[PDB]
Amino acid sequence: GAMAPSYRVKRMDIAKNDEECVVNAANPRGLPGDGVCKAVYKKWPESFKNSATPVGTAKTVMCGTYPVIHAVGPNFSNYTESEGDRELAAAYREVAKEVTRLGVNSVAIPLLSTGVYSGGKDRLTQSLNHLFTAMDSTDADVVIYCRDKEWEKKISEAIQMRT
Ligand SMILES: CNCc1cnn(-c2ccccc2)c1
Ligand SMILES: [Cl-]
Ligand SMILES: [Cl-]
Repeated sequence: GAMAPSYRVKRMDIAKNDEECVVNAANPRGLPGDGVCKAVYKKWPESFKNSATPVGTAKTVMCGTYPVIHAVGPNFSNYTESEGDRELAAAYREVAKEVTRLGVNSVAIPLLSTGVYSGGKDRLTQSLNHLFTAMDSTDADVVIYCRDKEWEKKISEAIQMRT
């Protein structure tokens, strides 16, 4: 565990993270995909051996000794708002189980289902609150990675508001 477990946010490529493991915003078939998933495939391609896993689950594959936690959020194009919300919450609970099992002191995590799986909706608050619900009982330092300048400010505000 971290001595004073924290949340932080950085605006940069999660493939350049400074944490002990990474969460991939994976597809269920273990395909290279787009966005975060394509960057993770380019940096840790060995971690896509038998990485396929259902929606709402996380599966860890080692790249050398570096753990890649493949977390499959729902594609809100295909799910109802209600069912998608349940699967998005479930994916983050499985990430917390993996982070705990691995014994890491830090984890790099993207906001699941906020990009090409968002169904064209802004899901920053929905995805972030499911992240907190899952990770708050863990003692790893959590570093959230984003792309958008306005998202960085909104994530930073949500973190600071609970300190
Ligand atoms: C990196 N993608 C996250 C993101 C940024 N912006 N939005 C967004 C904003 C308004 C309406 C729909 C979607 C999602
Ligand atoms: Cl970058
Ligand atoms: Cl996404």
